[PDB]
Amino acid sequence: QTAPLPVIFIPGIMGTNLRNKADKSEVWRPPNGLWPMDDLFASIGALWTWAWRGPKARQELLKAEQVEVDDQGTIDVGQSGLSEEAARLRGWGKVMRSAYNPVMGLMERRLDNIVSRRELQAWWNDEALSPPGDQGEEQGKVGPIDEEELLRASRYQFDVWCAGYNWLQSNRQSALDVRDYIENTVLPFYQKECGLDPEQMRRMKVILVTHSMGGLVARALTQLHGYERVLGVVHGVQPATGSSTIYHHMRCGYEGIAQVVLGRNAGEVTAIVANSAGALELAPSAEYREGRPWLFLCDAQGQVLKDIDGKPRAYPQNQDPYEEIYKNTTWYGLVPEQNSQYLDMSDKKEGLRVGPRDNFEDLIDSIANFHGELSAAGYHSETYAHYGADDSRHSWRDLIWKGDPTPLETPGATLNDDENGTYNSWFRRGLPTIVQGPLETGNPLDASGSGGDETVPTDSGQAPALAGVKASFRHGSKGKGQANTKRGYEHQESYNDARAQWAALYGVIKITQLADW
Amino acid sequence: MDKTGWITHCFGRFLIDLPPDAVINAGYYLWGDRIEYLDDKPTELAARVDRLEQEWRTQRHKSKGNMFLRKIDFGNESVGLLSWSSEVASKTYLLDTYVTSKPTWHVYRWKGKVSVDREQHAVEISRALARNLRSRAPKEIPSEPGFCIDHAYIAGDSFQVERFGVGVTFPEHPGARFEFRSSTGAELNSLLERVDGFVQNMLSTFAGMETLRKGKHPVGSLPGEEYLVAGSDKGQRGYTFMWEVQGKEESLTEPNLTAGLAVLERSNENGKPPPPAFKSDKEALELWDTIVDSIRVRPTS
Ligand SMILES: [Ca+2]
Repeated sequence: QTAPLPVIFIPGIMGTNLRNKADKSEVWRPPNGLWPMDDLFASIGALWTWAWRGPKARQELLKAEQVEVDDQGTIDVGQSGLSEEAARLRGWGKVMRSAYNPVMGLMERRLDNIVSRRELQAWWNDEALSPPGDQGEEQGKVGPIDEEELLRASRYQFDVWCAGYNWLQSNRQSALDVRDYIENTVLPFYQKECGLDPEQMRRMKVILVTHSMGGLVARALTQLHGYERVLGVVHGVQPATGSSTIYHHMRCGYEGIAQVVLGRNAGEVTAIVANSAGALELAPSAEYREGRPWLFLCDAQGQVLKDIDGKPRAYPQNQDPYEEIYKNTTWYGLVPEQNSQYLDMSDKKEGLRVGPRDNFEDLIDSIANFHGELSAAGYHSETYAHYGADDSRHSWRDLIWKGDPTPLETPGATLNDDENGTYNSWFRRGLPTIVQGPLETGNPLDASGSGGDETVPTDSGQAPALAGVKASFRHGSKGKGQANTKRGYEHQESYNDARAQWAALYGVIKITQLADW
Repeated sequence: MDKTGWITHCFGRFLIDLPPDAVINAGYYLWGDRIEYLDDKPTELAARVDRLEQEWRTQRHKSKGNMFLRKIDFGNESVGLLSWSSEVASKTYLLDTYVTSKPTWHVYRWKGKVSVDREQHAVEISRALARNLRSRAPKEIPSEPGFCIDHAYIAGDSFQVERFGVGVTFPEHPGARFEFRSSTGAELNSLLERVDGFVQNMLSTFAGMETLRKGKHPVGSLPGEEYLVAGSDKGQRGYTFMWEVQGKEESLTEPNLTAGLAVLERSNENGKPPPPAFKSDKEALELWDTIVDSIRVRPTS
């Protein structure tokens, strides 16, 4: 030694602090929701970055091309053994503290303490040795960690670096930014610190550990470019094929329980999300749910309605959510006509250089192309994935409009919803209303994809397993194993659950067996 | 407050005074896209533009062929590179415009998306920009109407969508940041009505939170309102001071205007409570009032 082996943590949805690129003021520093109002300074952060920003201001300030990562957030070094200054250099102040600092510090201390004085240290000597099946592993290929493997792993010095990224921009571009971070910040630290010559540098490898949409960033990085620098990948709660929740949020606002939000009604969320490639890329792909519908128009009895051709109003009907839902401007579309006003609030359409709908449709075509490339390119060959699959977290998995669409669909349709989930008003009743699933009468093929982790339906969480990744841990009620009996974890806080932590450390140990030395 | 040595700055249509040691970062945006000041000398600019055109010419749309569409001459030595906005775009271009001030040369990049069916209109805007971009010394206050940016101003008083944001730190007040923004168009709601719920939530939840001030704060003919809060936890004090003029539609001199001063959580230095941003709430309010009360539309002819 030294034989450094950097662990690069890539955060997820809305997970990285942002500042305005020109003026450097803070524009994003989560959490910004009504939950959890449990910390005074946290609430100041939300007031300053979000609460006092008007709708037009928010649309201007949360603009992908006009923001950049802000590494000056608060840091909880916990039991990592790092000074705040060191953790700051490692970028830990780039990301939501409660969601990510604990797991980064845990991995740091655990990986810095595998073997001492020819004994396995705490946790590694018992908990780590669990049969993967006990932890909900479903592929059945990988085996338990053994003493050899830990001794081998202990020969390396692991350090956790935090690859925060501009989540508003396309994950395609964020992959490039993460590459630059590794090649231009992380590795040069070791070049200087360890006095490494260029060959030694070239031989260095890193391990990615991702949360949520950070997994799409990672796949873009390793699968759409030649980036052999990455030895292996751990994914936690990746929405591999997207999430129907984006439809709920764009049509209804985020729910009051959400820690991180982009608005409390349709117009607020739509104003930001519909202009952001990174945000829109969370939308379900054509392959989501194996091409089956997720958006259901049902009657008062919960039965799926019939369209003009007598076919079920269950969308997508022909495996094209982009045209059938996302660009559809009718009442059930992602951005119905009533919500066009939110696409660009800067001025009346007339004097603008770009039409709001022109921009939006091109952005949808862009995500369709990115989705398609990612699907074809698959997953790193050494991928260890874990996800929350629990039927006690409905996760908007079935997006259901329940009610009578008739009055909405007569020629010259003008009816508007309340931007919070219903067309019912003082003036009209029995009309379509978004209601919690699951669907009354389900497709038997849909059984395995129900529930989720609140944000990622199991449909999407289990996609990596279906695509044949090396290891996949199905956590929660829909999985198995004696160490997997607790209720499945929630998305935002997943890395604070013992199972997510176990699966991450397990992945790192297994991937490390591939390291040369 | 003693404003000895304070500097009057031009931002967009407005003036504001800041302490001489203030560290200032500014951005300016036209029709929603940043107009970026470049350090380029003329030969460097030429090479920059040619370099980009040739890069674009190597790139391929997924179905429409060359990603590069055309180089446009906007007159007044200003040029634009027009490309597809992505490799699958069909309705929008990227128009990357380079423009110089006169008569003193300074270079700017102003890049953004343009609709295919709005191309001629976009061209006229860039033509007009190149006619109107006037140089000024860094602290020169123009008496002619126009929108001030780095080293220049966009002359005229015809309506256009325009915005700035300026961020300021103060050596003497570690942890503090002031920001000043203007944006054409009325904000959709008003400041006090907007934030009160959240603030009342903060006050109710945290005994360490307090409201220092809430109400009207006109500055000359600017009908501003403000909401000022502060709080203590972990042995440090935070602040969030908020000021806004809602704005009027299609108005260059009555746009939405905000001013804000924050002290967010900072850390202990080696296990010691972070160094205070201000000596007292009174000191913070003094700085706040002094800056905000200096905000005014730039007098012009
Ligand atoms: Ca370490």
